[PDB]
Amino acid sequence: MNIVITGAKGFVGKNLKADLTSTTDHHIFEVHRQTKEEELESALLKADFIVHLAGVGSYLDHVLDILTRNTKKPAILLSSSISKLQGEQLLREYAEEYGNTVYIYRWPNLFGKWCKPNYNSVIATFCYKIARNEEIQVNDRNVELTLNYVDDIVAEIKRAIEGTPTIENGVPTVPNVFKVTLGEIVDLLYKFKQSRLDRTLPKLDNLFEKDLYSTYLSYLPSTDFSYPLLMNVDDRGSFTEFIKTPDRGQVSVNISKPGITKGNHWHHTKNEKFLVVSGKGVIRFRHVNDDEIIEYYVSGDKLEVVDIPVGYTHNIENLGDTDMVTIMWVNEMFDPNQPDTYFLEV
Amino acid sequence: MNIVITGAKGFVGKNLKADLTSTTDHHIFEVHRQTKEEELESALLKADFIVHLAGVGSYLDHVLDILTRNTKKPAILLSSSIEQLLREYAEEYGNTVYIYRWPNLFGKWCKPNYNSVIATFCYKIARNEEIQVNDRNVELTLNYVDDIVAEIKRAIEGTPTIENGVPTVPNVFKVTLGEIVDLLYKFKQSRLDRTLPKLDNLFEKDLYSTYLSYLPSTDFSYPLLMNVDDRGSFTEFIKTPDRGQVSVNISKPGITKGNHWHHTKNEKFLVVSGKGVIRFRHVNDDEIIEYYVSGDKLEVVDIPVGYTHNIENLGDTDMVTIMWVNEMFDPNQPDTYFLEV
Ligand SMILES: C=C(C)c1ccccc(=O)c1O
Ligand SMILES: C=C(C)c1ccccc(=O)c1O
Ligand SMILES: [Zn+2]
Ligand SMILES: [Zn+2]
Repeated sequence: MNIVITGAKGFVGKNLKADLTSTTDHHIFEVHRQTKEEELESALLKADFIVHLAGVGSYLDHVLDILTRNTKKPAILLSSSISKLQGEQLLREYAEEYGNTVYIYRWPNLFGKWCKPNYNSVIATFCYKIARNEEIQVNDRNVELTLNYVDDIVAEIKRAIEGTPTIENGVPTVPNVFKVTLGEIVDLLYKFKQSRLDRTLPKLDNLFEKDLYSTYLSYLPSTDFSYPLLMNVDDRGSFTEFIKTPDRGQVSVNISKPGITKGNHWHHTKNEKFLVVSGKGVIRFRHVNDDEIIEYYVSGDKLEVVDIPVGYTHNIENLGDTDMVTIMWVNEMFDPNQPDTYFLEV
Repeated sequence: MNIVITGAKGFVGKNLKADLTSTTDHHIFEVHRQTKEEELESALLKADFIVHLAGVGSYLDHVLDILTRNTKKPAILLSSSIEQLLREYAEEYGNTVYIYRWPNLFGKWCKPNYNSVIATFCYKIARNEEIQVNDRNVELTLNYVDDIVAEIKRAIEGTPTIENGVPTVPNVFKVTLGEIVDLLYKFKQSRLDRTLPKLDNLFEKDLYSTYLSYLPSTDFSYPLLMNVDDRGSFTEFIKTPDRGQVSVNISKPGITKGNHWHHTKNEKFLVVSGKGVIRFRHVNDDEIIEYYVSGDKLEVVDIPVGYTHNIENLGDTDMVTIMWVNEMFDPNQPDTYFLEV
């Protein structure tokens, strides 16, 4: 199928173009302000489907006029919004005079990667500014925004292309509409930034937050994709926290130099998992009231997880000639009021 | 203080004993069935606080009778469940008596195939043994041993938890057998699917730690699946529906991996052993951005959407990278496109 995308260099166009050329065999005719009038016409008259992303307005009228001479009666997709609605009745009359299926959508504000900041998306501007430690302006935190993520826009458009749009009360409607306050948005973005300092992760079964997180990351300066962890270092090795959550535990990285033993503690309720990913050694266990010592000989050649059960004192020792690197998951963030850690030599 | 724990070899006793000797300077007098009558009496008459764990009955009456001759009028703590007489004792001899009404209890060090159905389920389930559930809808009322211990320590210091004028251990749980069993089978099945329990659910958190204490000594570890080839390996470690997934990538010397991008999926790389480079290119651009990283200096590299990226080992040894991804792999939305940086 020959698919024309007008406004193809825009936020949505670029997203759609990349997707269609990645996931279909359709011939994409990009139209934009560098297109010559000849190639606009040529493309329109060959078209099977027209995805119109530029405004309603004189440009569209011109595109529509050319399409009256396209003998295949290609379907046309556009959005009438800008919160005002323009041109709708005229476009229904066009569809009915010339036959073309015309899908009029009423897209709300949009967000996602590749949207130009300091232009006409407030979320692009907040992401851009916040990632660059630039001051933002929030007149009122309680303003509600109605939003669609670009992936859903793209997917709804693809569904229309293959003849199965999403209809609601007799109107094409992209799903996964989000209704959120500015204050909730801004708070999430500042949270994403602060997480490089506190190691926390977003809540990724919240669809809006998930979408916004990926969006925010696309605005990072090229020089800013990495960030330092805090390596607590001494002549025994190091210990470095990587990620913390309130509900799925915390992962850290322990490193022990040759000949080094660490640990010799137990808890009542706190528990861990060790996974040795480089080097070799031994994890030892003893029941607080017993003398039986249980040893697990482990190494990065064979990845196995060792649960650290409660009520056992345990230590970990490097038995090789290189650094021994262990990933260490713990069931809960450290709480100064309930450290739940007791020193006892295995 | 001199603190007597009757029934000290029991489930609660052993828990309490280990805690008190770990977090206080108090002199603990364990009494139990190996205590001689002389040592019972001696200990009781010296006592400042009596934590009675053997429950009500002729044994307790005998303990109470001895304590009428303890000049210091020590406080006494017990649980009446399985009363008026004990209120009358307190009022005749002066001693502060805390009557609790503990429901069923669970936690580590409880003897299985005995008096605790949760101990039995943990024990059995960890050993791949058949369990009996007559009715899944039976509701159990429960306290975790840590809360029992803590409430007792609070009473020792003179500040118990009172409700409707009765000592009550908090964090009472009300749960069906079916919910308990389903969580335990889940904990086991997680060794196969890499998932983690929901640890801001207090009961599930407590139960998870409890379950782990029942693992056979030979069963503390479990294999991960190392997808291995001549380039290295890739091994999933942990998966969650809400905080992403962590895996371990290993590349041999000279090896490049990746050269893909996503729309919405994203990752974090953390090189913990060896050294190399993580590369990035915007899908519509030619600018290649490179991050030179190694295990000598732990830094996280976010993998942002809309950039194709690869990772290459530039050293002598295996290059070990921990890789967090924002979502479990979904066959209907793999959201991964091959593109050479
Ligand atoms: C709980 C931590 C941070 C830790 C760290 C290093 C080595 C052995 C341990 O058992 C351990 O618990
Ligand atoms: C998403 C995974 C599993 C992965 C694994 C190895 C190397 C490089 C990658 O970019 C990567 O995405
Ligand atoms: Zn530990
Ligand atoms: Zn990747």
